Amino acid sequence: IVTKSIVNADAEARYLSPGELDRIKSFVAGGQQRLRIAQALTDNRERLVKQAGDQLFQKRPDVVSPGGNAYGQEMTATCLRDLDYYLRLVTYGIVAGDVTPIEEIGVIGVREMYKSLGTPIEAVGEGVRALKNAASTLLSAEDAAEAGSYFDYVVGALQ
Amino acid sequence: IVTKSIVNADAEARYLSPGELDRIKSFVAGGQQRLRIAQALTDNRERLVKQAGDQLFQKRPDVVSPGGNAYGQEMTATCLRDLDYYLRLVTYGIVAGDVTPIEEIGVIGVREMYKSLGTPIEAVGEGVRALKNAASTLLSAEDAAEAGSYFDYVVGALQ
Amino acid sequence: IVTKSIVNADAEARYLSPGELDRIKSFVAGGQQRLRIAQALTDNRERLVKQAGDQLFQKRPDVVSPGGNAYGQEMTATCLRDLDYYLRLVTYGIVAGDVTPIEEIGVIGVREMYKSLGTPIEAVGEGVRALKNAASTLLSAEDAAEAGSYFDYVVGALQ
Amino acid sequence: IVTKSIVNADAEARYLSPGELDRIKSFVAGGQQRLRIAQALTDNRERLVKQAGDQLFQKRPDVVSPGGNAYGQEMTATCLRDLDYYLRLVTYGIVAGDVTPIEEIGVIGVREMYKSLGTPIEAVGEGVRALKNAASTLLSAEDAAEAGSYFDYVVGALQ
Amino acid sequence: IVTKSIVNADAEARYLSPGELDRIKSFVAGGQQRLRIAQALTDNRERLVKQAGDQLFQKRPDVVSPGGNAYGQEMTATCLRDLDYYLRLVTYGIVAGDVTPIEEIGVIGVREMYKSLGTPIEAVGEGVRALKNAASTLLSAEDAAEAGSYFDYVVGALQ
Amino acid sequence: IVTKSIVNADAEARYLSPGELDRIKSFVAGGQQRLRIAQALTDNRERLVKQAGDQLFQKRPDVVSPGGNAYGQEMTATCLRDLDYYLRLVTYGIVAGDVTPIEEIGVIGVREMYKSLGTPIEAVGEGVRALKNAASTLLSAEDAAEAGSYFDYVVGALQ
Amino acid sequence: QDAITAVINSADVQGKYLDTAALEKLKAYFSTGELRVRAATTISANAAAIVKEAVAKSLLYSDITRPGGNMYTTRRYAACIRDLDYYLRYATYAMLAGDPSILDERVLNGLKETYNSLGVPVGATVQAIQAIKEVTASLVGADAGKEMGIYLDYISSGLS
Amino acid sequence: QDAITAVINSADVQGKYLDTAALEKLKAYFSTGELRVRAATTISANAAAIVKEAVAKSLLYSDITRPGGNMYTTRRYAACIRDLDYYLRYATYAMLAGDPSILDERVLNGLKETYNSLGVPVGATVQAIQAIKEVTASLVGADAGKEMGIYLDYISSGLS
Amino acid sequence: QDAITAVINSADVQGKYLDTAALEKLKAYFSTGELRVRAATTISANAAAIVKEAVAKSLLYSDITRPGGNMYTTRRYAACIRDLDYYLRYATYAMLAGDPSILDERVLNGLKETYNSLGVPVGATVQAIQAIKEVTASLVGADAGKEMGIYLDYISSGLS
Amino acid sequence: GPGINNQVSNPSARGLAPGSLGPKVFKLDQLPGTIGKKAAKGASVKFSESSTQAVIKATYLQVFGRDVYEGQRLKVQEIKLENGEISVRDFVRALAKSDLFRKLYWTPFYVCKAIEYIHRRLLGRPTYGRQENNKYFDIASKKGLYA
Ligand SMILES: CCC1=C(C)/C(=C/C2=NC(=C\c3[nH]c(/C=C4\NC(=O)[C@H](C)[C@H]4CC)c(C)c3CCC(=O)O)/C(CCC(=O)O)=C2C)NC1=O
Ligand SMILES: CCC1=C(C)/C(=C/C2=NC(=C\c3[nH]c(/C=C4\NC(=O)[C@H](C)[C@H]4CC)c(C)c3CCC(=O)O)/C(CCC(=O)O)=C2C)NC1=O
Ligand SMILES: CCC1=C(C)/C(=C/C2=NC(=C\c3[nH]c(/C=C4\NC(=O)[C@H](C)[C@H]4CC)c(C)c3CCC(=O)O)/C(CCC(=O)O)=C2C)NC1=O
Ligand SMILES: CCC1=C(C)/C(=C/C2=NC(=C\c3[nH]c(/C=C4\NC(=O)[C@H](C)[C@H]4CC)c(C)c3CCC(=O)O)/C(CCC(=O)O)=C2C)NC1=O
Ligand SMILES: CCC1=C(C)/C(=C/C2=NC(=C\c3[nH]c(/C=C4\NC(=O)[C@H](C)[C@H]4CC)c(C)c3CCC(=O)O)/C(CCC(=O)O)=C2C)NC1=O
Ligand SMILES: CCC1=C(C)/C(=C/C2=NC(=C\c3[nH]c(/C=C4\NC(=O)[C@H](C)[C@H]4CC)c(C)c3CCC(=O)O)/C(CCC(=O)O)=C2C)NC1=O
Ligand SMILES: CCC1=C(C)/C(=C/C2=NC(=C\c3[nH]c(/C=C4\NC(=O)[C@H](C)[C@H]4CC)c(C)c3CCC(=O)O)/C(CCC(=O)O)=C2C)NC1=O
Ligand SMILES: CCC1=C(C)/C(=C/C2=NC(=C\c3[nH]c(/C=C4\NC(=O)[C@H](C)[C@H]4CC)c(C)c3CCC(=O)O)/C(CCC(=O)O)=C2C)NC1=O
Ligand SMILES: CCC1=C(C)/C(=C/C2=NC(=C\c3[nH]c(/C=C4\NC(=O)[C@H](C)[C@H]4CC)c(C)c3CCC(=O)O)/C(CCC(=O)O)=C2C)NC1=O
Ligand SMILES: CCC1=C(C)/C(=C/C2=NC(=C\c3[nH]c(/C=C4\NC(=O)[C@H](C)[C@H]4CC)c(C)c3CCC(=O)O)/C(CCC(=O)O)=C2C)NC1=O
Repeated sequence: IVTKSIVNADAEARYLSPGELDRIKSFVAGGQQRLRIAQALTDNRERLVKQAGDQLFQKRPDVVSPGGNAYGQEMTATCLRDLDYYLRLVTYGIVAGDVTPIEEIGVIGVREMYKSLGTPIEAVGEGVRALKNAASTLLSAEDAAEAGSYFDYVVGALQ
Repeated sequence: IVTKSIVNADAEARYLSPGELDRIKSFVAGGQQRLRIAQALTDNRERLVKQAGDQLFQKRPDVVSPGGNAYGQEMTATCLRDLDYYLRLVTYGIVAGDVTPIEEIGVIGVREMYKSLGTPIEAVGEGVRALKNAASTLLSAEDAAEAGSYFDYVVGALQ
Repeated sequence: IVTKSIVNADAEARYLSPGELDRIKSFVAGGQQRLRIAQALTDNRERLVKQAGDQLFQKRPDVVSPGGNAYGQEMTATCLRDLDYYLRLVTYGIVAGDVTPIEEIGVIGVREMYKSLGTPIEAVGEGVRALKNAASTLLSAEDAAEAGSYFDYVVGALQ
Repeated sequence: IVTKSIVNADAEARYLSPGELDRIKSFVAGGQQRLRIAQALTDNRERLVKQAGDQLFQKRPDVVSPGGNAYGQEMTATCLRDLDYYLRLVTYGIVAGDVTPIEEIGVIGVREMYKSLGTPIEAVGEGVRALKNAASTLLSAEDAAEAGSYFDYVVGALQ
Repeated sequence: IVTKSIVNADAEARYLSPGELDRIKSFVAGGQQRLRIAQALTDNRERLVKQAGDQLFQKRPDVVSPGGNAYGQEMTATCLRDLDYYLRLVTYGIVAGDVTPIEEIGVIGVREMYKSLGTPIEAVGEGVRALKNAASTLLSAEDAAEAGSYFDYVVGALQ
Repeated sequence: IVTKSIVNADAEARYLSPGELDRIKSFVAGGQQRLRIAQALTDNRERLVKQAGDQLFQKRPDVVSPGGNAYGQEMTATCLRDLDYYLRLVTYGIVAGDVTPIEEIGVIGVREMYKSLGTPIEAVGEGVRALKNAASTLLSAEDAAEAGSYFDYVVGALQ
Repeated sequence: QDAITAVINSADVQGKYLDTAALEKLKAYFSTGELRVRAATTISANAAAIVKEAVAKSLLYSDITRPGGNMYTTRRYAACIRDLDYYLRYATYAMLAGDPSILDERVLNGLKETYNSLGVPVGATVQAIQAIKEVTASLVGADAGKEMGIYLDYISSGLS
Repeated sequence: QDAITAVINSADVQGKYLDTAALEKLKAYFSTGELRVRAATTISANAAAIVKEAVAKSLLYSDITRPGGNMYTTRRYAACIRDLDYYLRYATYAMLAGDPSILDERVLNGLKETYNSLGVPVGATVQAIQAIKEVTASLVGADAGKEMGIYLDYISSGLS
Repeated sequence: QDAITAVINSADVQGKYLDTAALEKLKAYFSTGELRVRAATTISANAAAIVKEAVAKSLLYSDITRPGGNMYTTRRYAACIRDLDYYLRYATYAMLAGDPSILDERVLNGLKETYNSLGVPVGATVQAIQAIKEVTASLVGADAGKEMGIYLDYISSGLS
Repeated sequence: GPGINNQVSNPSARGLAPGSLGPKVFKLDQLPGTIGKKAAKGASVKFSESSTQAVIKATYLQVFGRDVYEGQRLKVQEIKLENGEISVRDFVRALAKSDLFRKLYWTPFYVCKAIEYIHRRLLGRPTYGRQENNKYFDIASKKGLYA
C-alpha cells in the first residue's frame, strides 16, 4: 500500500500528501493483526484446500466427470495445487494490505490462460468462494471479514 | 479524500481497490478528531488573525511602510481579511482530509493574482506561518501536528 | 347537497347516479342531527360571538389599537356583527350540507371588499377560528368535528 | 372515483370542493359492501360464464352456426374467454366505484376491434346481459342492483 | 369524618371523645341530605362542567389564546376533563365530610404538577370558582352553602 | 419610455411613428431636469426615510404596537429598509421617465408578498405618502410635482 | 336552487334566521324526499321506454313524421328523441330539488326562441310532454306521478 | 393514478383477478382514508400560513432575498410563493390519492430543466420544501405528517 | 463532488464557517460510510451476475432481442451489456460519494441526445435499470439497497 | 384522449369528447343574471354563478398557464363575459390581446418560438410543419401579433 501511495504521488510532481501519511501510519498500526491473520491462514493450508475441494466437487461435479478438465488423480492434484496457489496469493495480499502483489501474480492474465487450458473460470471462482467459506469458519469475525475482503477480490477477479 | 480515490479509480476502468476502501474507512474513523480540530480552529478565529498580524508586522514592516501594499487602516483590514480567508480554507482542508477543496479555492491561481495586486507572496507565506504558530500554541500536540499539516501545505503553496 | 348533485348531473347528459342517490339518502338520515346542531348554535349566538371576538382581541390587539380599524365602540360593534354574520352563514352551511350558501353569501368576493374597507383579512380569519374553537367546546365531540369542519372551510376560504 | 374528482377539481384551479369530499367519504363507507360484492362475483366466475354461454347460444344460434364467428371448440372457447374478460372488468368497476378503469380497458375502442374481427357487437351485448341475469340470480337484491349497474354500463357501451 | 377523628384520637393515647361521637352522630344525621346533594351533582355533570368552563373562558381568554395552554380542541377537551375531575372530587368530599379524599387525590401535589405542565394555577382556580357559582345556582340555598364551601376549600387550596 | 414606444410599435408591423419620435425627443430634452431631481432625492435619502417613519408611526401606531408587524428594533429597521427600497425605485422611475422599471421591481407582485408577510398594505401606502410629503418639502414646486407623479403611482399601486 | 336553498334565500332576504316556520317546511321536504328518491330510481330505470311509449302514443303516424313534416328527417327524429329525453331528465332533476327554478333557468331560458327560429311546432311538443306525463304517472305512482307532472306541466307551460 | 387504480392496474396487466393480497391493499387504503381526508381538510385550512411560516423559517433574512439573490425582485418573491404553494397543493393531492404518480406526472416531469434554465437555486428549494414538511407535520400531527413528509420528500428527492 | 465537498462548498459560498448543521451532515456521512463501503465491496463482487440477472429479468425473450428489435445484432447486445455495466458502476460511485453530482456530470449529461439519435428505446432502458435496482437491493440488503435505488432511480428519472 | 380519434385519423371526429384520458373541458353554461321570467331578482344564493366563475378561472389557467396575480386580472372583460354579451372565444381573444400576454409571451422570445408557444396555448396542439409556420409568420409580418 506504500507503493500505491508512492506511485500515486509520483505521477504528480507533489510530495506525499499527509493524508496518505496518515493511511500509511494506520496500516503500520494494523500490520500486527495482518501478520497474525496471515500466519493463521499459513499453518492451516491443507485443511483449507481439502474443504475447498470438498465444497467445489460437491458443487460442480463436471470437473469430476470425464468430459471436464480435472478428471483423474493427476488432474485433480493439479486442481488442488491451483487452489493452493490462490490461497498463497491471498496471504500475500493480506500482508501487503492492498491487492497489487496478488493481482500481479494471479489475476492480470488469468482469463486467457484458463481459456487456453480448457478449464472454466467459474469453477475456479467457486473454489475461491469455498476457500473463503472455510477460512471464515477457521477465523474469528473481525479476522474472517478482513480475509473475506481479499478472497472477495479474487472471486470478483476470476469472474 | 473520497473524490480523490473515486477519480483515481475512475481514470482506470477498475473498481475501487479495497486498499482504497481501507483508507476511506480509516478517514471515516478519524473524522471525529477532524471535526473537533476544525471547531477549535473555528471558534477562536479572532485570536488567530490578531496573533498572525502581530507576528507578521513584527517580522516584515514593509507592508506597514507606505511603499508597501498594506498601508493604512483599509489596506491592513484587507490584509487581515486575507488571513481570515486562508484560515477558513485551512479549516475546510482539515475537514476534507485532503488538500483538494483548499487548493481549488486558494492556491491554484494565487501567484498571478498577488502579482497583479502588487503584494509580495512571501509575506503571505509568513502570515500563514504565523497562523500555524498561533494554532500550534492553541492546540494540543497531536492536534497541532495535524493542523500544521495543512498550514504547511499552504505555506509551501504560496512560495 | 341536492343542488350540487343536480348541477353536476346537469353538466353531463345523464341522470342522477346511484352513488349520488346514496349521498342524498345519507344526507337525509343525518339531517335531523344537523338540525340539532343548528338548534344549539342558534340558541348560543350571544356568548359564542362575544367569546370569539374577545379571543380575537386577546390574540390580535392591532385591530383595537388606535391605528387599527376596530377602534371605538361603533367599530367594534360592527366587528362583532361581522362575526355574527359569519356564524349565521356557518349554521346555514351546516343545515344545507353544501357550502354554496356560505360561498355565494359571504365568501366569493370578500377579499376585494375587505381590501377596500381597510380591514385585514387575517384578523377576520382568526376571529372565525375563535368561533370554531368556541363552538367546538360547546357541542358534542364528533358533532363538533362536523361544525368545526364547516368553520374550517370558512377560515381557509377567507385567507 | 377519487381520480374523477381529482382531475375534475384539477382542470379548475380550485381545490377539491367539500361536497366532493363528502362523496369520497361516502364511497369510503360503502367500500366494504363493494368488496364483498366483488369477491362474490370473483369466486363464482365459471358458473357465470357457463350460464352466460347457455343463455347466449340459446338466444343467438348464429355464432353456433358455421357462418358465424364462434364456430368450433376453439372459437367458442375464445368466446367464453371474452365473456370472462368482461366479467373481470365488471369486478374492477365494482371495486373502483366508477366506470373509468373498466371503460379504459374494455369499451373505448371495442367497436372497431370487433368490426375487424368479424364478430357482431349485439351478440356481445346479449352475452353481458346474460351475465347480468346470472349475477342477479346469484346475488341479493341490493347486491344485484349494484352489480347490474356496471353490467348495464357495459351493455349500453357495447351497443 | 370518622378517619380524621380516629387518627386524631390515635395521636393521643385515649379513646374517641363524647364530643367527637356527637360529631359522628350529627354527620350520620346529615348524611342522607349529603347523598341527595351528590345525586343532584352526579346527574348535572355535563352542563355544570360546560357552563363553568365557558364562564372561565369568558373571564380568562388567555388560556384559549394561541399563546395559551388550552389552544385547540384536544387541549380544551383536557381542560374540561380537569374540571370534571375536580367536580368529581368535590362530590367525594361532600359525601365523606372530610376533605382528605379531595386532598390526597387532587390537592396535595398540584402546584408542582401544573408548574411542570405549563398551566397557570389561577385559571384552574377561577374555573373551580365558576363550578362553585354554577352548582350554587342549581341547588337549594343552604344546601348550596354546603356544596360551595367544599368548592371553597378546593379553590383556596389550589391557589 | 423608449422601450414602451419600441414594444408599442413592435406589436404592430409598422415603424416608430414620428409622434413617438417627438415624445422621445422631448423626454431627451427633459432628461437633465430628471437627473437633477434624481440626484437631489439620492443624496438626501436618510432624511426622507426618517421623516417618513416619523409621519407613519405618528399616523398608524399599530406597527409600533406589539400585535403589529413592525414591533421591536429589528422589525422597525426592516420597515425603514422597505421605505428605503421604495424611495430607490421612485428614483429609478424618475430617471426612466415611465413607471415600467419601478413597477417591474416593486408593484407587480407586492400584494401577495405583503399578505404572506402579515403586514398591511395600507400602512405601506401611507409610508409612501409620507415620503411624497417629505420630498415635496425638500424640492421646488416644479420638482415636487414631477416627483409626486411617481410617488403617486406607488401610492395608487400599493392600494 | 333546491327547496332548501329557496327557504334559506327567503329567510336571508328577510335577514332573519331559520325558526319554526322554515323548519317545518324543511321537515315537510324531508318527508317527501324519501319517495322522491324512490321515484328517481324508478324513472332512471326505463327512461328510454318512457320516451319510446310517449312518441309511439303521440307523435308517430302523423303528418309531422310524414314527408313534409318537422320530424321527417332522420337527424330531426333523433333531435326529437333527445329533446324528450331531456325533458324527462330535467323534470327528474326538478322533482328531486323540489323546486322548478333550476329547470326554468336550464331549458326555458332560450328554448322558446330556438323553437321559434327553427320552425319547430309548439303544440306537438306540448302533446309529447303530456304523453310523457301520462306514461310516468302510470309507471311510478299516484303522488310521485303528480309530483313529476307538476314540473312536466311547468315545462309545457313555459314552452307555450 | 390512485392506490386503488394502481392495484387494479397491477392485477390487470397480468390478467389476474383480484386475489387476497390486492384486497388487503384496498382494505388498508380504506382504513387509512379517514385520517387522509382529515389531514387534507386541515392542510386546505391554512396553506398560506404554512407557506408563510416556511419562508420565515428557511428563506427569509438570508442572502436570497438580498440583492443578488434569486428572490430579490418582488415578482421573483411572488413566483417563490407560487412554487411553494404548488408543492404543498400537489403533495396534498398525492397524500389523498395515496400514490405519488401525480407528482411524477404533473410536478416532477420537466422541473429540473426549468430550474436549471432560470438559474433557480435547487438546494434552497429543497430546504424550503423541508421547512414546509416540518411545519405541516407539526400542524397535522405525526401520524398524517409521516405520509405528508413522504410525498414532500419525494418532491425533494426528485428535485435533487 | 462529495457530500463532504458539497457541505464545504455550501459553507464556502456564504463565507460561513463550519456551523453545527454542517458538522451534523458530516457526522451523519461518517456514520453511514461503514455500510457504504461494505455495499460497494459486495456490488463490486458480482457486477456481471447482476447485469446477467437484470437482462434475464427484463430484456430477454422479448421482441427487443428478436430481429427488428434494438438488441438483435450481437454488437448491439454487447453495447447493451456495456450500458448496463456503466449504469451500475456509476451508481456505485454515486453511492460511495453520497452525492449524485457525478451521475449528472458523467452519465446524464448528453445521454437523451445519444439515445434519441441512435433510436435506442428509452422505456426498455428504464425497465432494465429498474431490474438492476431490484437485483442489487435483493443482493445487498434493504438498508443499503435504499441508497443504491436512490441513485439508480435518479438515472432512470433523468433518462426519462 | 382516446387513441381512435387522432385528428390525422378521423377528420369527422374533431368535436368529440376528450374522454377520461384527456384533461377536463369547460363549457360555459347557466349564465348568471337570467333568473326566470316572473318578477323577483331579490335572491341571495343563485347557485349558477358559483359555477360560472370557475370557467373564468380556467380561461386564465389555459391561456396563461398559471393563475395571474391579484393586481392583473382583467376585470372589465370578466364582468363583460358575466353580463352575457362577450362569449368564451371572444374572452379568449380579448385575453390574448392584453398587455400581460404580450409582455410574457411575445416580448422576451424569438418570433417563431413565440408563434409556436401561442399555438401551444390557444389551439392546444403543436404546429404540424412549415405549412403553418411561415403562414402565421407571414401573417406576423404585415399586421403583427394581433393578427
Ligand atoms: C500462482 C499463479 C498461477 C496460476 C493461476 C496457475 C494455473 C495453472 N493451472 C494449470 C492446470 C490446470 N488447472 C486446472 C484447474 C482447475 N480444476 C478445475 O476443474 C477448476 C476449473 C480449476 C481449479 C479448481 C486443471 C484441471 C489443470 C490441468 C489441465 C491440463 O492438464 O490441461 C497449469 C498448467 C500445469 C502446471 O504447470 O501447473 C497452470 C500453469 N499457475 C500459476 O502459477
Ligand atoms: C479565499 C481566496 C481569496 C484570496 C486569496 C483573495 C485575495 C485578495 N486580496 C486582495 C487585496 C489585498 N491583499 C493584500 C494582502 C496582504 N497584505 C500584505 O502586505 C501581505 C502581502 C498580504 C496579507 C498578509 C493587500 C494589502 C490588499 C489590498 C491591495 C489593494 O488594495 O490594491 C483582493 C482585492 C480586494 C478584495 O476584493 O478583497 C483579493 C480578491 N481573495 C479571495 O477571495
Ligand atoms: C354576510 C357577509 C357580510 C360580511 C362579512 C359583511 C361585512 C361588513 N363589514 C363592514 C365594516 C367593518 N368590518 C370590520 C371588521 C373587522 N374588524 C377587524 O379588524 C376584524 C378583522 C374584522 C372583524 C371580523 C370593521 C372594523 C368595520 C368598520 C369599518 C368602517 O366603518 O369603515 C361593513 C360596512 C358597514 C356595515 O354595513 O356593517 C360591511 C357591509 N357584510 C356582509 O353582508
Ligand atoms: C379485456 C379486453 C379485451 C377484449 C374485449 C378482447 C377481445 C378479443 N376477442 C378476440 C376474438 C374473438 N372474439 C369472439 C367473440 C364472440 N363470440 C361471439 O360470437 C360473440 C360475438 C362474442 C362473444 C360472446 C370470437 C368468436 C373470436 C374469435 C374470432 C377469430 O378467431 O377470428 C380476440 C383475438 C383473439 C385473442 O387474442 O383472444 C381479442 C383480442 N381482448 C381483450 O383483451
Ligand atoms: C383528579 C386530579 C387530576 C388533575 C387535576 C389532573 C390534570 C391533568 N391535566 C393535564 C393536562 C392539561 N390540563 C390543562 C388545564 C387547564 N387549562 C387551563 O388553562 C386551565 C387553567 C386548566 C383547566 C382547569 C391543559 C390545557 C392541559 C393540556 C396540556 C398538555 O397537553 O400539555 C394532564 C396530562 C394529560 C392527561 O393525562 O389528561 C393531567 C394528568 N389529572 C388528575 O388526575
Ligand atoms: C425592492 C422590492 C422589495 C420589497 C417591496 C421587499 C419587501 C420585504 N419586506 C420584508 C419584511 C417586512 N416588511 C415590513 C413592512 C412594513 N412595516 C410596516 O408595519 C408597514 C406595513 C411596512 C413598511 C412601513 C415588516 C414589518 C417586515 C418584517 C416582517 C417579518 O419579519 O415577518 C421582507 C422579508 C425580510 C427581508 O428579506 O427584507 C421582504 C423581502 N423586498 C424587496 O426587495
Ligand atoms: C407544479 C410544478 C411547477 C413548478 C414548481 C413551476 C415553476 C416555475 N418557477 C418559475 C420561476 C421562479 N421560480 C422561483 C422559485 C425559487 N427560486 C428561489 O430562489 C427559491 C429557491 C425558489 C422558491 C422556493 C423564482 C424566484 C422564479 C422567478 C424567475 C423569474 O421569473 O424571473 C417559472 C418561470 C415562469 C413563471 O413563474 O411564471 C416556472 C415555470 N411550474 C410548475 O408547473
Ligand atoms: C456512462 C454513460 C454512457 C452511456 C449509457 C453511453 C451509451 C452509448 N450507447 C451506445 C449504443 C447502444 N446502446 C444500446 C443500449 C440499449 N438499447 C436497447 O435496446 C436497450 C434498451 C439499451 C440497453 C439496456 C444499444 C443496443 C446500442 C447499439 C447501437 C449501435 O451501436 O448500433 C452508444 C453509441 C456508440 C457505442 O456504444 O460504443 C453510446 C455512446 N455512453 C456513455 O458514456
Ligand atoms: C401515418 C404514420 C403514423 C403512425 C404509424 C402513427 C402512430 C401512433 N401510434 C400510436 C399508438 C399505438 N400504436 C400501437 C401500435 C403497435 N403496437 C404494437 O404492439 C404493434 C407492434 C404496433 C401495431 C402494428 C399501439 C398498440 C398503440 C397504443 C398505445 C396507447 O395508445 O396506449 C400513437 C399515439 C396516439 C394515438 O394512436 O392515437 C400514434 C401517434 N401516427 C402517424 O401519424
Ligand atoms: C426577426 C428575425 C427573423 C428572421 C431573419 C427569420 C427568418 C426566416 N427566414 C425563413 C425563410 C427564408 N429566408 C430566406 C433568406 C435568405 N436566403 C438567401 O438566399 C439570402 C442569403 C437570405 C435573404 C437575404 C429565404 C430565401 C427563405 C425561403 C425558404 C423557403 O421558405 O422555402 C423562414 C422560414 C419560414 C418563413 O419565411 O416564413 C424564417 C423563419 N424569422 C425571424 O423571426
